[PDB]
Amino acid sequence: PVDAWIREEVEIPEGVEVTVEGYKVKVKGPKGELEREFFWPGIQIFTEDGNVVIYKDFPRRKDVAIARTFAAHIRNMIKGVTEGFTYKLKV
RNA sequence: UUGUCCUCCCGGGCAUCGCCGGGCAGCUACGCCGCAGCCGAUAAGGCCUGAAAGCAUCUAAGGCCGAAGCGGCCCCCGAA
Repeated sequence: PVDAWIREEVEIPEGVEVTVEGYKVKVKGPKGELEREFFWPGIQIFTEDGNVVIYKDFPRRKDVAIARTFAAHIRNMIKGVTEGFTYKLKV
């Protein structure tokens, strides 16, 4: 164990709604709605106040990496449902 | 058609089917007819998202494509 516990928080903007039904996180916003299944043994995802919390007790290196990856993915979901993503290519 | 025998003529036996030329049915090949490129997952390899490691990163979790090779379509045997 690298720490007693790991807690990661993702802020929820006013226009964004986030729900957690088990291991599946659903993010709904003005521009659409997405759902993704974030699973990893011992990692719990829930909501507190205006934040999404990814929490685990006595995490290891891989556990910390997975938690940070999940936080990044959820933040990407929020950004996509808020403003969206644009990619550019040139011929 | 050659030698010989049945006396000669017709018609026959033997000589590798006596030897020689042609030969339908049958069997044959030297002859003739038939033999799919589509889907699914992958190896090597090419990428997307993403942290550990506030950045970067195809990889750790996750996703896409990708071989005459693997599974099926197909052919043959198949109620002990």
